[PDB]
Amino acid sequence: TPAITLESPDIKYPLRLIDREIISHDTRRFRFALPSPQHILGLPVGQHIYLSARIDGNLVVRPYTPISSDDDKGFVDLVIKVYFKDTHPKFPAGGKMSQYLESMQIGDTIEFRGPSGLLVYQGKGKFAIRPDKKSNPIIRTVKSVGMIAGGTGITPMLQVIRAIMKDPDDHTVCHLLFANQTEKDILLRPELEELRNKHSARFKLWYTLDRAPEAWDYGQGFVNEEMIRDHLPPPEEEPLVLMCGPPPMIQYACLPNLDHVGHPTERCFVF
Ligand SMILES: Cc1cc2nc3c(=O)[nH]c(=O)nc-3n(C[C@H](O)[C@H](O)[C@H](O)COP(=O)(O)OP(=O)(O)OC[C@H]3O[C@@H](n4cnc5c(N)ncnc54)[C@H](O)[C@@H]3O)c2cc1C
Repeated sequence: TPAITLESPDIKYPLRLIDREIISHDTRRFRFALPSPQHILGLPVGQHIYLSARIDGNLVVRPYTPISSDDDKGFVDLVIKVYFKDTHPKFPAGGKMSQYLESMQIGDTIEFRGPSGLLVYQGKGKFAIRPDKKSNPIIRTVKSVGMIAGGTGITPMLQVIRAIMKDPDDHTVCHLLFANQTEKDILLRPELEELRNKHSARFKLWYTLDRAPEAWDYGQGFVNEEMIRDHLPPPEEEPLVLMCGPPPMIQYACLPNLDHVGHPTERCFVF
């Protein structure tokens, strides 16, 4: 009988930072305390939360999908990539929210709001997808799910992958195509490969890198038509195709190539 954190979609909940673990040069795991050790977040699979803060005199809000689930009591874990200032020539200021998180000290609060998102996984292949906030969800059961992720776009995918895999009577097959800049930028790799080794019948996994290392058994370059053809389920299976990554990745690498392969837009969803 766990108390729920996100009781109302219109309340901001200030949660305290209680751990900070360095994952890579620019990525971290941040753990926040829920209101009590017995609370759960209350975040339906397929949905995300928003973080909000006053940054440079304006309210800034950004979506994040936790790596924790409603099974976890008393905490929420976020994996965050920091866009550092004075690093990119065309973006000297860096990223607003990610750097706010980066500067947070133990005990500092940040406000959570949700749940949010047009898609909810209802289990055993069933997805409930609203065309917009104001409309009812369309219910469609699928045998397989294609997933294309770039960078932190992995988190909405992992959330769904984990939900499917932990249900032994969920026979949905997930095919993930995961793109990153360099090998060191592949987030949650041990977790993904642990799941693939355990659930290989239901989980297919493929990587591509903008720049690959000398020893590399996967893809290199940008996501393209052949990669989607070979590493996502065929259009005949009528899969749902999920996408999360930088908007230009969706626009140039994903949409046109899904069109080539023959996945119709009505069976595609961008987180
Ligand atoms: C459903 C969903 C789930 C998400 N889950 C996560 C998650 O789990 N973890 C996570 O970290 N993010 C996640 N994101 C992305 C997140 O919402 C933000 O887009 C991200 O944190 C960057 O926001 P920001 O305010 O820090 O940067 P912004 O202020 O929005 O600016 C960052 C943008 O400016 C440019 N830029 C600025 N600085 C740099 C730099 N140093 N190097 C290169 N480019 C730069 C880039 O184009 C970048 O896209 C998710 C997004 C969605 C839609």
